[PDB]
Amino acid sequence: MQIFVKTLTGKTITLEVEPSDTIENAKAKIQDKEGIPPDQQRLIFAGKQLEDGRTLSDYNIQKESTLHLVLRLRGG
Repeated sequence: MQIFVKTLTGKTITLEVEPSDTIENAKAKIQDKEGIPPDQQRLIFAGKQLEDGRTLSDYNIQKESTLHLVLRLRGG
């Protein structure tokens, strides 16, 4: 399986995940691919602003799903 991640530049990235690993791995993967830190990277797939303790994985993300990559706080 695999998931798609869309950025603010349009370029879509392909991320591979499994129903056993946490979205944490996906975030780290994108960081090593784009060089963006986890602090300036936010994966959205249903909005949910400031959750009480829920995670993106709790949404049971499906395959071939479009993920929204948001950038919080820029350096340049």
